Amino acid sequence: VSASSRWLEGIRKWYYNAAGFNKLGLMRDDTIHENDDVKEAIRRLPENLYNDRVFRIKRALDLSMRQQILPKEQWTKYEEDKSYLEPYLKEVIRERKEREEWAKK
Amino acid sequence: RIAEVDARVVREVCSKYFYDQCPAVAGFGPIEQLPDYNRIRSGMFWLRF
Amino acid sequence: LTRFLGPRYRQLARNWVPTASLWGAVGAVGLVWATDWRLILDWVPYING
Amino acid sequence: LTRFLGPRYRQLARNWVPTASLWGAVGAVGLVWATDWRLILDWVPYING
Amino acid sequence: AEPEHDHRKRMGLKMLLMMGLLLPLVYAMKRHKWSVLKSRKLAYRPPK
Amino acid sequence: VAPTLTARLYSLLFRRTSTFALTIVVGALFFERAFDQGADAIYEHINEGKLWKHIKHKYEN
Amino acid sequence: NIRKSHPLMKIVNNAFIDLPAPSNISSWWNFGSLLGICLILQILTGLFLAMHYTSDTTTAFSSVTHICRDVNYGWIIRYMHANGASMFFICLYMHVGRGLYYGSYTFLETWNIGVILLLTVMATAFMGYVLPWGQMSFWGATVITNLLSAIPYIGTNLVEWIWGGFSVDKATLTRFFAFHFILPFIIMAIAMVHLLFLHETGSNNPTGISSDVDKIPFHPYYTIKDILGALLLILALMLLVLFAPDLLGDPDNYTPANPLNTPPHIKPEWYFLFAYAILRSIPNKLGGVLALAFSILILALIPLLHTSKQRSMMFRPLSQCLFWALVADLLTLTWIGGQPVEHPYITIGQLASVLYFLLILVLMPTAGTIENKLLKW
Ligand SMILES: CCCCCCCCCCCCCCCC(=O)OC[C@H](COP(=O)(O)OCCN)OC(=O)CCCCCCCCCCCCCCC
Ligand SMILES: CCCCCCCCCCCCCCCCCC(=O)OC[C@H](COP(=O)(O)OCCN)OC(=O)CCCCCCCCCCCCC
Ligand SMILES: CCCCCCCCCCCCCC(=O)OC[C@H](COP(=O)(O)OCC[N+](C)(C)C)OC(=O)CCCCCCCCCCCCC
Ligand SMILES: CCCCCCCCCCCCCC(=O)OC[C@H](COP(=O)(O)OCC[N+](C)(C)C)OC(=O)CCCCCCCCCCCCC
Ligand code: HEM
Ligand code: HEM
Ligand SMILES: C[C@@]1(c2ccc(Oc3ccccc3)nc2)OC(=O)N(Nc2ccccc2)C1=O
Ligand SMILES: CCCCCC(=O)OC[C@H](COP(=O)([O-])OCCN)OC(=O)CCCCC
Ligand SMILES: CCCCCC(=O)OC[C@H](COP(=O)([O-])OCCN)OC(=O)CCCCC
Ligand SMILES: CCCCCC(=O)OC[C@H](COP(=O)([O-])OCCN)OC(=O)CCCCC
Ligand SMILES: [Cl-]
Repeated sequence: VSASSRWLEGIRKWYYNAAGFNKLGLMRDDTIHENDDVKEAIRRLPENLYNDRVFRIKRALDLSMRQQILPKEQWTKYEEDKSYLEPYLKEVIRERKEREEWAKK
Repeated sequence: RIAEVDARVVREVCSKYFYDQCPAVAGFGPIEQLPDYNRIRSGMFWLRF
Repeated sequence: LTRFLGPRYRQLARNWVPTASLWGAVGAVGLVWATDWRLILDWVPYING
Repeated sequence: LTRFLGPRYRQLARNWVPTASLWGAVGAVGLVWATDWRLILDWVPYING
Repeated sequence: AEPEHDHRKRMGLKMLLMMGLLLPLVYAMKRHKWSVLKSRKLAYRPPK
Repeated sequence: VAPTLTARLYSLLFRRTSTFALTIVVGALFFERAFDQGADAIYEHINEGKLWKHIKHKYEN
Repeated sequence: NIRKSHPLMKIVNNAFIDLPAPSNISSWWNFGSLLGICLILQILTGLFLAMHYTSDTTTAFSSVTHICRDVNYGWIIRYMHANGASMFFICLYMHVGRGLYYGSYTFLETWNIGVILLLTVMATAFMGYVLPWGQMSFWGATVITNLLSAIPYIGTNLVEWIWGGFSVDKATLTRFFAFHFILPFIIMAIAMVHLLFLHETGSNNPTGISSDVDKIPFHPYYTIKDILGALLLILALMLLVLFAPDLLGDPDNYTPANPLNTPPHIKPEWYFLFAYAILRSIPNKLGGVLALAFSILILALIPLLHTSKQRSMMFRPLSQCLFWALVADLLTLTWIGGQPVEHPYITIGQLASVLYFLLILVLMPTAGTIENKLLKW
């Protein structure tokens, strides 16, 4: 399934580098907008993933202050970006939709 | 040496080492409220003096 | 914002439609009264003066 | 308000009289400078123009 | 139509000269205070 | 002048806030006289013929 | 510690000294304080202009000339007030554009209070321009006030009620002076509620990511950064006042008002040209007046059109291009607004007006959705 799949993934990797959050050492889930679903998922993160999220964001804000980026060696590789928050967020959303479905009857 | 010390000696000796000098700060623990270094440095002089 | 489409929410709207209808009469009469709206007040019996 | 009459309070006043004297020079010069007080500035050497 | 012409040009000259002084000095005050942050270094040492 | 110039200015005038303020108010006094004097001399040099005070000699009375 | 406990200084401390602020807010966050500096500049200069101004139609023109000719340094105060108003609109549009780019509109109360501040400053500056009673002053008052005549079934009554007569006249100028005096003080009060709601959350930053992990005190970092920016605001103002005081004005305004003749080349101030261009691209009277109002009131809808799962455009290239297509499109409408209603400017202004609303309503929300799919979420 290489022909058509790799072209789509090729455009996604293009956009990933164009977005440029990897240039500050960040991962995709570090950039999501914090709404109530996201605050709960972050709350549910285990100790290590929470502490890693804190330092990466702190390192990126420090760079943004200095208008700098990391050296190219330290950029977040597209293939190594871990969606550590997505599974927690999916459950938080699934729970809220259950409440909403019960609130309808 | 202690008897030589009076209030003037303390004001002169302390100003020599404290007043408008850059301190070294070390913080450990829940230190979010630890003041910024500039604010600490500004605490080493008095605008009124 | 699809979550407000359900049997409970349409029972809730049905309970509050008599009240909202009446607050429309309050505002309508209040607007006609405060502005001396001749287009409507010519039809009221005793007001005609 | 007699409690401020004592040996410590007169040592404290003596420490701050050099500073208050200087803040009077700041205000005096600042008042003369801001108002272009000719009565005083005619005596300063280079200012005369 | 513009009697203030000459006086405004004299003021304009003084404004440019003072700004040429005050802009780099005030800029220097900003960088002086901010240097604490601009040269700060971070390190992450989590337990393993 | 073996001690640094900036070093001697600090010990004498900038250490205390009171003398740090006195040097400023006294500096603004002497700065105002010299700045206006030099600024006006430059505006007048560019416009040497044009100004009235350059023509007031014609109209003696 | 006494900065924190005094009932009055605690408000000042928690707003300008110990306020936690992001460590990485760029120069685009300087325009908030510059808007307050501008508001304080206009109040001071404006107040000193009211000490030598008369709202009589027969002497309003002459009282302004009396300021610029006989009052000691009255001219410099006068042109600071006029150019300060233009600097006010420079800061407004940058303040707004900052919030659109970086997603600061997600503070709904602060944003919506902001839209109110924009409209009142617009109303204030419009009435201010009517006071000197030049040609553009009078016909500016004529055109803009007549916009209410487009309101069906009550429009002429609202217009004649506002005018105090069957046309703009002495009664209209005297009341516009009273409104222009008081409306800035209401703006200052609304600007405090603007800041009140902001401090609930603190500031956004260029990354759109929460900055609670890295906060710095407002003092001394942003006190000195705001001081530096103010000196640059004064530089921008004094360049206009001291080297080009008529560059942003219209020469016809130096002729007294004449109700009998309208100038042929109507050109508003530069800060209204983009919206003036939107209105005339619609020949229908009511349609063009509604499009004018909606070109500004659409800001209240921007929070509802946010589709991206990221707050700031820093990491959104497709949105960035559409954002700058909106700035260049607004720059086009400003250009078309300053040209007469003739070929090809009529068609260009129509296409730019469609592109303005097309970008905000359709293209930019769709770009944010494409970006989400490209990141697989
Ligand atoms: C009650 C008082 C209310 C004041 C409210 C003011 C609001 C702030 C407006 C800012 C104006 C900028 C300076 C105008 C200069 C001018 O115009 O001065 C013209 C004079 C020459 O004048 P001269 O040639 O007659 O010779 C004078 C007779 N000896 O030299 C200048 O250019 C000095 C200005 C230097 C460049 C600007 C530096 C800006 C510093 C900001 C300080 C602001 C103080 C704030 C006061 C509230
Ligand atoms: C309303 C009527 C208006 C009429 C007047 C129209 C005239 C417009 C004239 C053009 C003005 C151009 C201003 C200068 C823009 C410079 C842009 C720039 O420097 O680059 C983009 C910059 C990139 O920075 P990031 O934050 O993405 O990442 C930084 C990482 N190093 O990202 C940024 O810095 C973007 C910040 C937001 C810029 C604000 C510009 C808004 C212009 C007005 C908008 C009006 C909306 C109603
Ligand atoms: C387009 C134009 C639209 C205008 C249309 C006209 C609208 C007229 C008002 C209608 C709304 C009346 C509702 C109302 O009365 O409630 C507010 C309070 C509570 O009344 P109360 O009797 O205490 O308890 C109500 C219980 N209930 C309903 C079960 C009987 O009742 C009150 O307190 C109201 C009476 C107090 C008057 C004093 C307050 C006014 C400001 C003071 C002015 C005088 C001093 C300067
Ligand atoms: C009757 C008339 C009376 C008037 C007489 C004139 C008085 C002149 C002022 C004298 C007071 C000076 C005291 C002073 O400088 O302290 C305040 C701060 C701190 O200075 P700093 O160097 O940071 O630390 C002082 C430490 N020391 C004393 C040991 C060296 O220093 C400062 O920050 C002051 C310089 C900052 C200028 C910017 C603030 C002004 C408002 C912004 C205007 C420009 C933008 C619109
Ligand atoms: C008289 C007019 C205004 C004044 C004096 C004013 C002042 C301020 C100040 C001081 C801040 C905080 C500092 C800063 O972000 O620069 C701020 C933030 C903000 N303003 Fe305004 N503002 C005005 C009008 C507006 C308008 C018209 C809008 C939008 C339609 C707006 C939207 C915002 C937003 C969203 C923020 C938060 C920015 C952030 O946290 O990144 N403001 N304003
Ligand atoms: C947000 C605040 C303000 C803005 C944006 C503003 C804007 C303007 C503008 C654009 C003009 C036209 C100037 C001209 O055509 O020459 C003007 C005139 C005037 N303004 Fe304001 N103004 C503000 C506040 C005030 C205040 C608070 C006062 C009085 C206390 C005031 C008093 C005057 C007077 C008397 C004039 C007529 C003199 C003249 O035309 O220069 N203004 N204003
Ligand atoms: C200063 C000015 C003004 C102020 C404020 C103002 O608000 C707005 C700014 C942007 C968007 C919406 C409103 N819109 C015009 O008032 C005035 O009469 N004209 N010129 C004029 C001449 C003929 C017709 C119309 C206007 C102006 O440009
Ligand atoms: C008439 C002037 C009254 C004094 C105001 C003043 O200077 O504020 C204090 C600070 C500097 O003192 P500090 O912050 O080092 O704290 C020292 C405490 N020991 O200065 C600033 O940078 C604040 C900016 C104020 C500009 C209006
Ligand atoms: C929103 C502000 C509305 C103020 C308009 C106004 O001046 O009202 C005058 C008319 C007078 O009634 P009319 O029978 O003369 O009719 C004369 C028609 N010109 O009263 C009305 O028609 C009130 C209409 C209220 C609609 C919101
Ligand atoms: C409190 C407000 C004071 C303002 C008074 C004022 O207008 O000052 C003018 C005089 C001018 O100096 P002079 O030598 O012409 O003297 C002329 C005498 N009329 O300057 C002064 O004398 C300043 C005096 C300050 C005392 C507080
Ligand atoms: Cl005029």
